[PDB]
Amino acid sequence: SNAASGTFISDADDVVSAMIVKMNEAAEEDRQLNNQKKPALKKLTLLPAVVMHLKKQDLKETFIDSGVMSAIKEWLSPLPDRSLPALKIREELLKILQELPSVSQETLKHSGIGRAVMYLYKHPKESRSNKDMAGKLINEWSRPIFGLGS
Repeated sequence: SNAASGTFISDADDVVSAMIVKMNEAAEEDRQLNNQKKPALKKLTLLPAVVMHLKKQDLKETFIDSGVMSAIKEWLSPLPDRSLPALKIREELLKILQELPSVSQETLKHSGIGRAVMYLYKHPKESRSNKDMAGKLINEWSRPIFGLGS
């Protein structure tokens, strides 16, 4: 056993990093499941499990640095079948993306999360309610303000 004698944050960081990893593994597993034409739902079984961890706004720093934005981006990414069973999962994930504090625009750009959101936002099969939060995200993740407006 140990006690605090300086920074005690360690166990929490390992868990956040492991969560990013598990999200990635579930995203890759869905690719393999699809390769065998079996139902791919690993992101779905892991959905309530990630939400419990993703809501740890206290650990915002580790989540952003470990690249949760990249793992969420792959969860939004569907199989080559173009069906989007990820819809049920995205209902929670979109919200979590708006709970982020001051993630740099560079992170959104590098992870490609903005592109993943835009893909679904412009997707013709998608519902208005889910698109609203997708549109909000594109707005709050730096409006491009080209000009000719108020």
